[PDB]
Amino acid sequence: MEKVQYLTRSAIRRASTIEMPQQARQNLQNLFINFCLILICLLLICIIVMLL
Amino acid sequence: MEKVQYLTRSAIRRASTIEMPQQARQNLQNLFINFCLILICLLLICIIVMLL
Amino acid sequence: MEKVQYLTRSAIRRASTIEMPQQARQNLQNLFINFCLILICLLLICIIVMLL
Amino acid sequence: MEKVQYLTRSAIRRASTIEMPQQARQNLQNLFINFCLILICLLLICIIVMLL
Amino acid sequence: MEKVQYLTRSAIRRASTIEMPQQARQNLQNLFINFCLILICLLLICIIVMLL
Repeated sequence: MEKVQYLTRSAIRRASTIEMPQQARQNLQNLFINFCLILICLLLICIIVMLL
Repeated sequence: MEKVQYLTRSAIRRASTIEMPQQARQNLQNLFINFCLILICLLLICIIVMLL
Repeated sequence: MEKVQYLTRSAIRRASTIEMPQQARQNLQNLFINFCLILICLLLICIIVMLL
Repeated sequence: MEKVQYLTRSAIRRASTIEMPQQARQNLQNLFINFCLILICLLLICIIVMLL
Repeated sequence: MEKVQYLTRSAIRRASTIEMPQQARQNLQNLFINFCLILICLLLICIIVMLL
């Protein structure tokens, strides 16, 4: 129980996410669009591999 | 009638959309471009499934 | 002639385009990239239909 | 020689590129990303023509 | 050893990366998104070449 509580606290303690302050929504856009494009890039590679 | 009016008010009351103030059009861009990229990603998956 | 002049003025009067001031080039980017994506999204659908 | 020098000066004089000041890297992003998207759109049309 | 240390220092000395200050995360987005799109464009060309 206390171990779980500490584990949860430890997990949160371990967890950390940081982005630009002024350019926050810019960073969020980098985080979103690149992730999508990167997924597509990787997908196209699979399309290319299959096609090959 | 009054029920409909209240329902409309309740619907509006329930409705809520929020984005970054300074980075508003950035957030709108995140909202627009990611949605379109995400659609392409999903549509590439359809192509991939159909290819497979 | 005067009718054409008024028509031109009327057309200009009817014409109106507005975007965010501070986030102008952001809005222009939304206007440009989404249009390109959205076109491709629609063009992927054409490929999907043709694939189907 | 002097003609070439003047021609170089004239070429530079003719040459002119302008983008938003505050939204410079935004404009550069519009310039880069849209160009690449536009290329993909055109290249999808080539795929579509070839699909048909 | 000292040569390696100097080489490391020289490598760092040679190494240099610069982007817009205010439009930093914008520049990082240009750096990320264009790189992905450019890769996709190049990968579409591969698809086009194969298809042809």
